[PDB]
Amino acid sequence: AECSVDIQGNDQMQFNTNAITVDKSCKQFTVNLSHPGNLPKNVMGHNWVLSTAADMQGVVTDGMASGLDKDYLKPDDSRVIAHTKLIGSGEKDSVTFDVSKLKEGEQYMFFCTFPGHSALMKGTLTLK
Amino acid sequence: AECSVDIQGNDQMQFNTNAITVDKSCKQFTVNLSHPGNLPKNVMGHNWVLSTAADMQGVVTDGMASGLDKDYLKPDDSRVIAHTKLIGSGEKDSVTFDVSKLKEGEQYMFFCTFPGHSALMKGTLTLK
Amino acid sequence: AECSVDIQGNDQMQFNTNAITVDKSCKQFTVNLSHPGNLPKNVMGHNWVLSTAADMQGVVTDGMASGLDKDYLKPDDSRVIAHTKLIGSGEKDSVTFDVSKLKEGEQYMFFCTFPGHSALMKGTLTLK
Amino acid sequence: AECSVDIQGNDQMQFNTNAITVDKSCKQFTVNLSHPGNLPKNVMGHNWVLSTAADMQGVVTDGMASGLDKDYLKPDDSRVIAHTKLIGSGEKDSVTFDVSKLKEGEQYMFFCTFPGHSALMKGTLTLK
Ligand SMILES: [Cu+2]
Ligand SMILES: [Cu+2]
Ligand SMILES: [Cu+2]
Ligand SMILES: [Cu+2]
Repeated sequence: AECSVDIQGNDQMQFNTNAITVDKSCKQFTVNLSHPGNLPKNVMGHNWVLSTAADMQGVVTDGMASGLDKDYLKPDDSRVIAHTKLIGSGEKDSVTFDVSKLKEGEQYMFFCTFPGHSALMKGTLTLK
Repeated sequence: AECSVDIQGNDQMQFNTNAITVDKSCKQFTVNLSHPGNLPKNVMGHNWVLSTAADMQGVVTDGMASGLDKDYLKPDDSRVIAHTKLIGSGEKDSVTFDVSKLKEGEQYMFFCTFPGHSALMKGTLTLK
Repeated sequence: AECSVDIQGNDQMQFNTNAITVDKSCKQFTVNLSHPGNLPKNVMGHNWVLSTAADMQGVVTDGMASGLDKDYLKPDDSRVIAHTKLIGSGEKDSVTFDVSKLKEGEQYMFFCTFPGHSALMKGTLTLK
Repeated sequence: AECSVDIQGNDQMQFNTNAITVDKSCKQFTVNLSHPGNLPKNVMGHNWVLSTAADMQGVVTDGMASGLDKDYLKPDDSRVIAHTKLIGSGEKDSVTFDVSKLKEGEQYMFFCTFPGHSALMKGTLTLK
């Protein structure tokens, strides 16, 4: 903890948390994502992507259209504040982003953009 | 035919389609919604609401807040392009709207605003 | 219609129906499955598999263990009343089964066995 | 904590955990469910129900058909190992059950039976 959180995406298309809080004193924040399941990336890949709650749907829709090879994210999507790579069973990836990119009193969402996963794999992030 | 679509929302909280293409030649377009289930409106009510993808989240959140009596939609919400009433088991409702309200290049989303249903009851609509 | 149904599974990991009624006057019933999406079989393949509600979990878990080469279905699983092949984008398949293999008073479920899909891709089949 | 777990069901149809482990040395185990949301029971009611993974579908289908007044659970359902009542905003309920009712090498699932919630509100319970 302290300017970091560890999150897991499993073979049941679930993240193990629905809410992340970022302490306003952190200059940067790190998310460390792992996949504890046994299914591969092409079947059950997960990423953790952060955007405003208003932008989540356009990011998910354009992410599906970019496809597989682009980790289901539009290249240089300006609405994505930070994201990991798409990972499979046994893998891990971290992303560190500057907390100054987040406003107090704005709602943010984290989600996975693998096709169909965002319906269940999503949660809120808020500054504290 | 052609400028209309029949959509069902059932007791599994799912629509029977997640993509609607509106033909550029239609002067108007009709959505015919029915609820083939057995559950009452106060527990599994569904409506079909249209907005841009960017506005979806605000419409769902203010909708949730307006309550069952307002069909979970903010009264006179300017972000709502077109909508049906909230219907329960065995009911039907239709909405016809002007296609000039849509423009090519914009991403639209249709969804249900009953609390929690948009997680699964959502789809894209595009003018082609 | 009546002694056959057309079903589709899409890129949003959803079937277009979650309840099928088989008329007792049908001696045989045909299910025609299509995949109207763009994702390939190994990422978003779908099949239509029928069993009793009590055997669905067993069929899904062992199906998952059999892998893609087995269309995610255990070879000669006796709990499966009928099934299609696993199809990907733009493919289709059909299966016909005898209605006397069904009895009134028993709960049946149709579902997809591609890993993770059964949570949303499932529905009831009832003999009426 | 020791032989007990605290779990929350929110307005986004999410449990705050998706995996419960019960230690074999516990003579009994307690689940304390709360609803930190603002939506009422008819809209977003949640309960915690435990059965084998095999029986979950039967419990969910029959639960749906029992009605709001029956807390969407079939009265005296033999397949339910333990359950809470259906609670709404600001409510709380607990269930303590005998760990002798669980056997090793059997898969258990906990889920909510409010219509449409089990697709998202479900997790595994394991005896170690
Ligand atoms: Cu994912
Ligand atoms: Cu709805
Ligand atoms: Cu599938
Ligand atoms: Cu619930």
